[PDB]
Amino acid sequence: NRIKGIPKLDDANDAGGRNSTECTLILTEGDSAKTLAVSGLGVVGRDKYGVFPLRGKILNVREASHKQIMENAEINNIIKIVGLQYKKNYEDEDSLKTLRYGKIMIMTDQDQDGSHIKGLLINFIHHNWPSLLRHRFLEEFITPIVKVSKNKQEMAFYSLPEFEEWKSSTPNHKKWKVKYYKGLGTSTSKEAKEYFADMKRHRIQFKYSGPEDDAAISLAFSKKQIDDRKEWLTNFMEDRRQRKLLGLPEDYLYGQTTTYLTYNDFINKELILFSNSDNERSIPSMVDGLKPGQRKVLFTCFKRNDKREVKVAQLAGSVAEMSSYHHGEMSLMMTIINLAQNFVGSNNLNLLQPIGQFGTRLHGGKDSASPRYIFTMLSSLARLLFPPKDDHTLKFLYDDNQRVEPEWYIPIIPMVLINGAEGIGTGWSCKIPNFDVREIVNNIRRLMDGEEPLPMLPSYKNFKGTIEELAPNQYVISGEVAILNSTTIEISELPVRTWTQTYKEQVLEPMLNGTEKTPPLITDYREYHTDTTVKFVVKMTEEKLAEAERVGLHKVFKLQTSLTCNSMVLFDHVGCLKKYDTVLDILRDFFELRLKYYGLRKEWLLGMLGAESAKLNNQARFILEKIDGKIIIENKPKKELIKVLIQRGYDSDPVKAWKETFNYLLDMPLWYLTKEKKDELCRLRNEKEQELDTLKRKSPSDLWKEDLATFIEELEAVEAKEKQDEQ
Amino acid sequence: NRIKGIPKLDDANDAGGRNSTECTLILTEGDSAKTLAVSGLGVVGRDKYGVFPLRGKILNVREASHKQIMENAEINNIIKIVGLQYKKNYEDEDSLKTLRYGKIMIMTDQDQDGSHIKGLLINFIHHNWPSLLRHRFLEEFITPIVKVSKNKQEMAFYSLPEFEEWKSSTPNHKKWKVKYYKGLGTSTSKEAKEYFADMKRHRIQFKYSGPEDDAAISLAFSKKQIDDRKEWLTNFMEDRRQRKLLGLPEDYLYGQTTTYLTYNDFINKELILFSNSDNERSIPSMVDGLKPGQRKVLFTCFKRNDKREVKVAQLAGSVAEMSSYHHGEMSLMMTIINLAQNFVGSNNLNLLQPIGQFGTRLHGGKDSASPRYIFTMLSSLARLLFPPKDDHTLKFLYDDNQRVEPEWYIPIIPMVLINGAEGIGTGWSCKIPNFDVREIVNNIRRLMDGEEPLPMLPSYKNFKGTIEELAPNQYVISGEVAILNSTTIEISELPVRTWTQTYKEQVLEPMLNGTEKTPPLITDYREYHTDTTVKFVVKMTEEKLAEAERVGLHKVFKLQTSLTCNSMVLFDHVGCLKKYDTVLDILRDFFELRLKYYGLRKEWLLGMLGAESAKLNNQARFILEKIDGKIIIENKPKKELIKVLIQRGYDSDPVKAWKETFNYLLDMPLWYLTKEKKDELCRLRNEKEQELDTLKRKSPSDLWKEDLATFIEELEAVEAKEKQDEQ
DNA sequence: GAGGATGACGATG
DNA sequence: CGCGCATCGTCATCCTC
DNA sequence: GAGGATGACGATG
DNA sequence: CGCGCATCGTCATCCTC
Ligand SMILES: [Mg+2]
Ligand SMILES: [Mg+2]
Ligand SMILES: [Mg+2]
Ligand SMILES: [Mg+2]
Repeated sequence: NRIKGIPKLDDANDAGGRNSTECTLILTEGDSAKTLAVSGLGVVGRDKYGVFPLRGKILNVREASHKQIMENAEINNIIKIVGLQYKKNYEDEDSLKTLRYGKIMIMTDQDQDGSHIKGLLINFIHHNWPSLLRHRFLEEFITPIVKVSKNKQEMAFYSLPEFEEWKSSTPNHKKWKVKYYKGLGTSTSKEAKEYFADMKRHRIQFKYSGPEDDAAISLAFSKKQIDDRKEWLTNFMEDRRQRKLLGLPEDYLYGQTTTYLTYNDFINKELILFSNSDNERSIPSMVDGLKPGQRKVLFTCFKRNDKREVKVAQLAGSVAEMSSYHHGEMSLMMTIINLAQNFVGSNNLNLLQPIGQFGTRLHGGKDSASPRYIFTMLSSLARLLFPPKDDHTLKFLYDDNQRVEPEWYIPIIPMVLINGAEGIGTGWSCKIPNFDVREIVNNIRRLMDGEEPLPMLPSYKNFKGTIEELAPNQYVISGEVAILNSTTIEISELPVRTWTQTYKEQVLEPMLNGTEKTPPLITDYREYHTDTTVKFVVKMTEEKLAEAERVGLHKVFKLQTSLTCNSMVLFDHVGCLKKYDTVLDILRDFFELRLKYYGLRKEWLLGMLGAESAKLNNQARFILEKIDGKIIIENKPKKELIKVLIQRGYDSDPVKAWKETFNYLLDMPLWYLTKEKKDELCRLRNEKEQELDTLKRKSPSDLWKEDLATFIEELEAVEAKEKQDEQ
Repeated sequence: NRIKGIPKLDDANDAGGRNSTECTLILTEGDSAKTLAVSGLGVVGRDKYGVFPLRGKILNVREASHKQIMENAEINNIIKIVGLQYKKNYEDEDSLKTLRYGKIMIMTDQDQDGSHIKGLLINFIHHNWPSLLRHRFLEEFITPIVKVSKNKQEMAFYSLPEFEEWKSSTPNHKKWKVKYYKGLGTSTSKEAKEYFADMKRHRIQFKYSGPEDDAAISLAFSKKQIDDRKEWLTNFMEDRRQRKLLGLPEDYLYGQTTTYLTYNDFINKELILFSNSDNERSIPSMVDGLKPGQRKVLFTCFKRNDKREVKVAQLAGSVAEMSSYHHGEMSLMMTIINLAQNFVGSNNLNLLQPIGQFGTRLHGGKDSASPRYIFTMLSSLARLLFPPKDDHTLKFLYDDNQRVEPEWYIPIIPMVLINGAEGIGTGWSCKIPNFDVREIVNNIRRLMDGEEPLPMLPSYKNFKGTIEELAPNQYVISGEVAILNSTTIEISELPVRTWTQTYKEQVLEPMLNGTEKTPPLITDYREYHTDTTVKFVVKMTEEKLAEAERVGLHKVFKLQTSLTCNSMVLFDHVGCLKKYDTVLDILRDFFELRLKYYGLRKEWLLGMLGAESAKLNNQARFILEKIDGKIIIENKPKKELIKVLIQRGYDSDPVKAWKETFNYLLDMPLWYLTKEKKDELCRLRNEKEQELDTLKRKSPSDLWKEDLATFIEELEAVEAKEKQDEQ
């Protein structure tokens, strides 16, 4: 038996015929993986091993429409390759002997998405044929995530925690050469043959040992066990949190050569990791409202003062480098474009400037130009909102061995609620609308003043239509429509997230030329739009128009978008995921944290100015001794210098200690060691002490006011400029 | 009349009905362009202007199969939008009044490809309806290529030569801010509205003024007038060459606001530019065998010593930056992967190392992994082949204001013939096979020695089959096939450029399951390949096998690839395009140029060592005067120093002049100004003079020998290592 | 058989 | 994750007459 | 009417 | 130059019963 449908199958010469139950199918993610397996099969052979590449994220068959399952080419391909039959139940040897292959070995990069791909496969097979899992039908081939070699002494690590542990355990680091393998494409064909040489260390057969697996699998992919996953993940986050505090290491898989892994083990030990990571990359943080990647871009932009405009692609490059971002430059540029966008319904306050074409309301930012043709920059408001001073309090992460972005940035206003937040993870989702900046300021000012905050209603920059609140967390958005004549009507605005094109297609054209079931509603329509505004003109029949009116134009022309924010799930500064029942809830938490961090900033300010005036004190003494002739140790032997210093009592350069030593002293008279200079210097030290005095006068809740004032003045400027430009 | 097929058409509200002959269609390259036009149409209106985006390189309808013309969705879309009918001839007002639009305005980036897109359109309309061109049916909207602004004083330039001329003409440069617009996506919507404001400066209607245009157009796109283009372009290259020598400027279009342009003007002034550029980017240079982009990557790699491996994507980044490469990072990475490839039939000598998966013989380098997962580096042989010393003689280009790669690199062996060369341009093509490196060396050694070169036969690294020469420039390549049994046969090797997959599909599977017309030839086949080698095993009928043998296995199993190199068109060091009738021809030209450049290198060596020993001479005098007490001007007033120096006669630091001043003198005694140091120094100067003496002993044709010897030793090493690794 | 359609090859849209 | 369209010149086939 | 299919939204393969 | 597949959780419709 030979398959002749799909050319991408390098079937096992023996598979299909006799002994087929002893042939395995390597399923690989991507084509290159397939090729790597092939490079590997030069060792084990081509009779008992076939190779086939998976496209990407396999379908979730557990809860998918029969149509979707059928239309799905890949699943069909797999069935065709293995000789599976949905209807047939494989509980018997005859059923087994039917299959063209004996086992299926899945190989994916030692990356969490990989765990996800494995999962989806297991879910597939499980949903479609419970019995097979028991039979030891599925196998996993694993390749090291990291390699450390030194002097022809190679050490391979298949877990990041395992490697971290090796580093924690063993000294003399910085001696070994370390290289990361973030994708099967990274390891050479040699390395591949080598892998396949040590087969036992890379082969992990999946063992069904009890019913827990059936539950565990369903826990992972059943579309009715969301809450189960919410708990399942909250547990994870919690155990993790507790492990962190205690300073305990976390347990890792694949530590040594382990023969088999239970489906339950896989799910709860490996798959859950992915899920949490998905969450971490999908759902933003209440503090900055930014997802890691966005935060990496922003951090990057901050890292370079970069006053001149920069080519997006280039910036993306530098970001990939500086921000130690590992998920490619495409997503990154996309992220940058997202950050820079400022069309109606997108961002109320864009941090990055769109110097060129970054997509319009026509196509929902999709119509944007090539990253290599467009330029960006930080907007003036950007650093105002993220004070240059605050980042002394931010905890910066050193993952990948390199200093990168913090865990969150501390904005003077809650950014989450001004640019909203949209995310899809595992067991969780996020939807937060935009809110007017002024109102935010006001409520922060109001709350700071010592008064309860005013209720806030979703606001979208440059949006003309109206937003009503039918209920708590339930709103309805309506675009503007005017009745010109009994023969003509005018659509001035559309609801948010309604794109001119999408509308033209989905709503108008169908009304223009009615479908088999219903007749046309309109006779013709003209459109005089722009990139920034919309304007349809629809001609109808006086009757049909009358009926439309009687029913409601906003309802007829689907100019009313309703949305309920019952999902507002965000990350706590501690890193835990909380779901916010109100906007004000968030606003409160933010206010609190921000205030505190103003406190800390103050402390930091006290630190600097103190180290300064103190350095000026130790500087001050030397001049007095020399001027006052109470100490003449100039040019005296260097040891005598130190000795006298330690005995004189005065401390060493304060600033170095503060950041965490005789340089200030070392500095020679240099034709400036006059008393009068002391007269100049005294002003400098006294000025430090005084600045501090004014600083002490300022309360944490008071500097905030300044920050806000500055922001607003700039803001007003910006808006003016923009409005004029529009004109 | 309204179009309801394609949603991407933003038809002109008036177009289709009455006055339609006054509505124009903006055809834009890319979607973003469309969007930009839209941003622009907020000024001119939506009644008389429709917008539709072109996919890319429009079809050449002049010589295309009816099937291709029909199947072609875009052309059909255009016809559907405008209301054209192939059969109908539009010579009459009634024919005109039929069309949904009056005029068609094409807008593309002020880039040569743009000129190409315009061309293809004109060709389309011309081929399909000669009459229309006369009617002033087609219009072009043009946007500045570069903008220079300073103090709210904007100046826009629509030609690169025009800008260059502005720079040549007007002083105080480096005062103005300059920004390049390499794509319509670069200019904002504001800038768009502004463009459309000054309509007359951007609108250029195409004027048919005589029959020359009909010839000129056909000259551009007729698939039977290749030679005509060869001449047409040789003229260009020549006029250009003459203009260059004389130091005359070149004439540019769009200089000022010019109302209309003749099709002949367009073709011969604008389109030809593109064609030559296509040639320049398509066809390599005989000297290095590298195309610009490749040369930019290589130059980049050379620019950074870069001993540690670098992530392809990253390298690509740095290349885009340093090499001032403007055509994106995709093509660039692809280029890098190409350079680094080393599978059978690819590169005999890969300059870059494939640290990871860069594609195999399975899929012709196509199966390669993601640029972000793979790493590269310069191979050890790489700089040996491009001596670090030679690049002092190379002319480096400063285009885009930044120092970039040279025009060619000077290899110790002709690289063109070792890695071959493949290109497709306009009016020209290029095909050069690979040749064995040793043989190259030998023939260079042989030619250098003073003897005529041995004939050379195409050689492909690690290729096992055989290459025969049926005639001059005509070869046939045969893979290895052995007859195991009367029931089994073995395919050991395939011809070059025959990929395991492509073969499996195109040749074997059809033989396995015969088509409606013919029956199967084989009963079954097994495959035990690797990434580096191929091995099929085919089972047949004794009869069918016998017949196959009687006919010839190599012929039956299409294991014989024939190829004729009658096209070997390359760029001369002067930059002109020459077609080489033999390989040896090339080899000769190369040898000559290389030798000469060894000469020059020698001269450069004389320059350096001379400036050195001379600097040591002027250094030497000072010590003698001080030691000899014939000059005691130490610490003497600085002017007296200079005065005495100029009067003493001895020259200033030679090295600075050589590159194209009292620093060597300035350097203080510093506790080393002893005579004995003079004793040490004298050895240093004498050593310079002696090194030179040995250098003079060496002839240009003699150092080459050294270079070659070094290369070979490394080469042998490399090959050994590789072979062992393979083992 | 001859003659016209075809397709890979590579840097581009 | 995957896929396809196009130009432009050779050159070797494959297919229809 | 209700109930199950559907699809956008966004960072990923 | 263009296009599409998939996961994962809400949430508002659209469609079939
Ligand atoms: Mg991966
Ligand atoms: Mg372009
Ligand atoms: Mg062709
Ligand atoms: Mg769904």
